[PDB]
Amino acid sequence: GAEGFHLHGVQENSPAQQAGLEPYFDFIITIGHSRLNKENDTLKALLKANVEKPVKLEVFNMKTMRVREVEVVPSNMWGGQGLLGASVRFCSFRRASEQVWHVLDV
Repeated sequence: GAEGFHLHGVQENSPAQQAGLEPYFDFIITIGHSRLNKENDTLKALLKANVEKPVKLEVFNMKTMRVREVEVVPSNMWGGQGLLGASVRFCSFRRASEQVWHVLDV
């Protein structure tokens, strides 16, 4: 049901990595006072708006099944691509959960 931005990969030395974002088990649901429950450019916009500035995310961890507040500093100077330094996909929580549940090593 409840929609958000599934985290897909965290570039090295990123603002994402420095804040402790988990490449697949974290689900971003808030930035500032903006609930990320619609597929628009709100995430990008508020990252842009808060460049080199501390901004609070709410993030749902799929191992521990609960929400924390992560402080991130979006930035240009870290070296790689993007202000956060992470890949994300907008989806229902249901879909992001099932795509991490039953992975198999072979």
